[PDB]
Formats: sequence, C-alpha cells, structure tokens
Amino acid sequence: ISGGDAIYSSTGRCSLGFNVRSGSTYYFLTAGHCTDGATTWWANSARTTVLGTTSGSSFPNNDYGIVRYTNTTIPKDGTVGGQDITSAANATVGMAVTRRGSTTGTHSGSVTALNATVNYGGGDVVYGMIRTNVCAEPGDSGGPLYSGTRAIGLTSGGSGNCSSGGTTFFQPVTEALSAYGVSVY
Ligand SMILES: N[C@@H](Cc1ccc(O)cc1)C(=O)O
Ligand SMILES: [Cl-]
Ligand SMILES: [Cl-]
Ligand SMILES: [Cl-]
Ligand SMILES: [Cl-]
Repeated sequence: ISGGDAIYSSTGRCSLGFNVRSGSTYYFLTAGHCTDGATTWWANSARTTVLGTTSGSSFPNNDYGIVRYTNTTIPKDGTVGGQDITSAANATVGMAVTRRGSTTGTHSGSVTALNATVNYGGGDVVYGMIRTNVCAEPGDSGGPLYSGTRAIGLTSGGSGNCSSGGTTFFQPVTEALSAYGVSVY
C-alpha cells in the first residue's frame, strides 16, 4: 500500500496520505476529518485486510491524523503510487503539484494561495491550508499532494470535481510530521 490508495474505516472510505515512521514503528498520515471517530482501518471494502488503528486526529483547526500499522506483512511503500517519496517540503504560490486519491487517481495543477481558511460548516473551520486548482472528489480526502520526491500536503476538501474542474485545499504535511515527530521515507 502507498500514498493515494484506498483506506476504509468503520464508516467509509478515504485515501492514504503518506507512509511515515519513527524508527522501525510505521504509520500512515491521512486527513483528520477521516480519523475523527475512527478506530480500525482496513485496506479493502470487505474489511478483511486490517491495516491498523487510529492513533491521532487533529480536525478542525488543522486537518491531519495518523494511523498506527498493526499488519506486519503488508508492504508499506514510501511512495505515492509510482512516485518515489524521500522528503517533505513546503508549498509556494505558483508551484506545480500533484494529488493522488482513491476516487479519482492522479491529477495535477498549481498552488494558488497559501494560509487559506476553509469553513466546512458546523464549527469545522480549518486554517493554514494550501489552495490549489487541482480537482478532487469524495473519497480522495487524506490523499497526498506531492511534487517530485517531496511530500507537500494532505487532501482536506474543496469544491467541484474532476470532470468539470475544481478547487482543492490541502493541509501542509510538514505540520503533521512535526506534531507527531515522524518522518516520510
Ligand atoms: N471531502 C472529501 C474530499 C473532497 C475534496 C474535494 C472536493 O470537491 C470534494 C471532496 C473527503 O472526505 O473524502
Ligand atoms: Cl467505497
Ligand atoms: Cl527515525
Ligand atoms: Cl516494514
Ligand atoms: Cl524532487
């Protein structure tokens, strides 16, 4: 399993963001709105291949969370599909970026603003977000935003779709890495 692949909680489907670790303890990052209220995560819709257990969630304000792997045999590739990931970096305005998710696959675009605020309603306001003209659809949440070998963001939300076009906001991944003291590999 790698960044962008489907992940299933007790209630629905999101996307794996990045595989990360502290030492030989492996985890993955995803969206906080996906980890909120979740316990176990599975790799398949039939919920027979366990991945692991929710181990942190920050949503709203931020939108990141972390899952501790309990499945010792599944491959945990330090990649986003075929893209090798080696480090994390921060977005800049105008930067070419790529998202991968489990609903719509791989889509590219550009960063249009930094430090964006998104009000999802119901008190769920998030701050500090990377705004882009990349599209996304439900189920893509949590998936990676990257540029080359650099991990940049986690899919939070937005408007539109991949057929007609859209606007998507991403949580900076560096914040999540620092909050938990974990690293991409
Ligand atoms: N909110 C979706 C992600 C999303 C992104 C952009 C959109 O236009 C719509 C949905 C997730 O929880 O799975
Ligand atoms: Cl599904
Ligand atoms: Cl380490
Ligand atoms: Cl391993
Ligand atoms: Cl690179």
